[PDB]
Amino acid sequence: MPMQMFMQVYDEIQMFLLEELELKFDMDPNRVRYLRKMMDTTCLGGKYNRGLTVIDVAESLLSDGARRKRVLHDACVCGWMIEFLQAHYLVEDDIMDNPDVTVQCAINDGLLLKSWTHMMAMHFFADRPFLQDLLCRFNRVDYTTAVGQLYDVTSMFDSNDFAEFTLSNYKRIVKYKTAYYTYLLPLVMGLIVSEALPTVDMGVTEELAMLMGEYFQVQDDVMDCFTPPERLGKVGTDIQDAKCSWLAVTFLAKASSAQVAEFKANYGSGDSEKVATVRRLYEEADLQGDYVAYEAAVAEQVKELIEKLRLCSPGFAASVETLWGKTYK
Amino acid sequence: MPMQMFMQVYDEIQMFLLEELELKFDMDPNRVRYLRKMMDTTCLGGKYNRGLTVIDVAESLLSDGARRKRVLHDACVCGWMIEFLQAHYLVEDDIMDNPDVTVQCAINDGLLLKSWTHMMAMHFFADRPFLQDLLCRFNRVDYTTAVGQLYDVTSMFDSNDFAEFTLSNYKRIVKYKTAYYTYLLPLVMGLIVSEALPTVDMGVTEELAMLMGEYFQVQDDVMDCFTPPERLGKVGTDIQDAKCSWLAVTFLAKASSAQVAEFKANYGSGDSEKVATVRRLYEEADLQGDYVAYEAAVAEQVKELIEKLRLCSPGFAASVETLWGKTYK
Ligand SMILES: O=C(O)Cc1csc2ccc(Cl)cc12
Ligand SMILES: O=C(O)Cc1csc2ccc(Cl)cc12
Repeated sequence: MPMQMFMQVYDEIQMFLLEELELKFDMDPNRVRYLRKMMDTTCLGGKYNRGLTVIDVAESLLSDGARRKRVLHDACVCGWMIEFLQAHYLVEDDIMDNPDVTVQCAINDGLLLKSWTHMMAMHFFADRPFLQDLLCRFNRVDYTTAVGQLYDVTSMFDSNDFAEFTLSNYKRIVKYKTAYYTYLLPLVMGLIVSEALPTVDMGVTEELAMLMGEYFQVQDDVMDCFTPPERLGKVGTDIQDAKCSWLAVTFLAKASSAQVAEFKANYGSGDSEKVATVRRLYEEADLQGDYVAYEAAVAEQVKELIEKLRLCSPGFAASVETLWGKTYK
Repeated sequence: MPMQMFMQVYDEIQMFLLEELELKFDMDPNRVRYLRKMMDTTCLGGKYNRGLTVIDVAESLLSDGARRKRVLHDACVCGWMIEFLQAHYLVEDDIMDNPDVTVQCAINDGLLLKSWTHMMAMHFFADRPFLQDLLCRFNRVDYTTAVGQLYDVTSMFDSNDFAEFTLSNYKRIVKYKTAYYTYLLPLVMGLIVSEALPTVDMGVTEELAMLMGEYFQVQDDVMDCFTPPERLGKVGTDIQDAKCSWLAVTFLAKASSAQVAEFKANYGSGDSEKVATVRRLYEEADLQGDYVAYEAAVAEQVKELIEKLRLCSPGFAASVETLWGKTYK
């Protein structure tokens, strides 16, 4: 039922958006069909982890028949707002590595996907008292993500270098770039639609979102480097891109002067042998052993904070538990 | 006083945004100074026609000393919201024609400039009852502009060609791509802050914005083709880019079969002689003569609609008159 409901609401949102363009924005059929296809290509095909989390939080916060169906429908629209926001970031990422009409159309896609999050909210929640708070929290999270993208993209530089290759800075990147929109926003949106936002300790929730985000990114960084492309589903480029990865920051705290010198001379290069030298350094430093322990300690902290949350918000803690299970898998 | 006030409020908005990043978003000084410079580079140096229009509308809608200073301050924040929105579109346009950290930073700039319009509104208008309506009208205008950009960029194609080279389609492009954010939005924002939105006939106002936008774009299209780069302040590329320009649509309605064939074989090419052949065709078709008459007829329509607006909204009509004078110049 969650996925079937989420897909039914997608059809409803899509039809509203496309009919609105046709009827109110003077759009010709050819462009309407082009936007239908673009929306499908960018918004469908994923696991819908962010979107489905909104639904799971709302269902749990049942602790009137008209109120239930409304809360679940609202959870679905909120879920598609995040899925469209994710679709917008991925398009922006695709421009970041690609009279060129394809580049013009990609920038346009980026702008429409973001505008669509506002359009679907302004319509489906038009009479809801939470509309203003929802829009403000969503916009603030969107800004946070762009800020996180700045921290990430400039980690190996000085915007106006391994100085920012620290665990505390790695955590700042993860929090802003990933954790706020991937873990915190779905949880918060599920709380907003349920009208149960002040009934939860936001501090413990924020802390949980940051911890789950960190667990996910450390695993993502390790997989980027060691999981082969056929198993990973993409080509891992963190070494070549000189990313501030969990592997790089952990390696620098335990490598010798000569090993650090060897790491510095081989990091951030496309050359196959330099990338392999970095992989060799990570392996020889027993980073895979340190990976297991780091993740286990984060897992212990997550498991503990859910209990503190369950003391005042029991239903919410079970939805945070399922969100965690999706990450820990 | 308007420009001095507008610049004073810029310093105030900038300081709030940058202090917020430092204090609430964990930003390091190096990145704060980098964003201060980027904000200055992208947001300052223009004529501030959109921003100053908001101020001019609010001053006029004076037909309590605490209310005046608030309305004028609000007009300034709204003006900077549009100037930042304009800055965001220009950055997006710069990406449209340019491990590349400059492209990553340009995309990031685009995203921050837009997010800043929301951040400054959410702060300065936090307790205002118009905040929700202002955000919704601004977001709807932003979407309209992205839609207009789609109509523009794909005018010479079929997104899934001279069929869309018509006066009615030219007007659809101008309305969505330019008129809504350049002429309608500054007028509407000046009305919102003054709490005088329902006291005006929106139909006549929308019609005026569309007409002024059209007058401006026809002149812009003619200047792009005939005004030399040292006088224009840029290199005119409409012919090379095969734009749906006022010159192209007017030429196609009056050219002979052989001349249309000659236009079709030479339009949309970078080759210097093909561009010159297009310029020769426009000249020989007496498009400069038709330009004068087209603009004069639009001017007559503008002058007439301001009178209808003055019947119910006198102060507003004088601000629409000054906005027109800035375009007619
Ligand atoms: O869905 C994604 O894009 C990434 C992802 C992989 S496991 C997991 C668990 C929870 C959330 Cl919110 C996201 C993810
Ligand atoms: O300011 C710009 O970017 C373009 C422009 C030139 S004359 C004029 C008059 C009114 C408005 Cl709103 C804009 C313009």
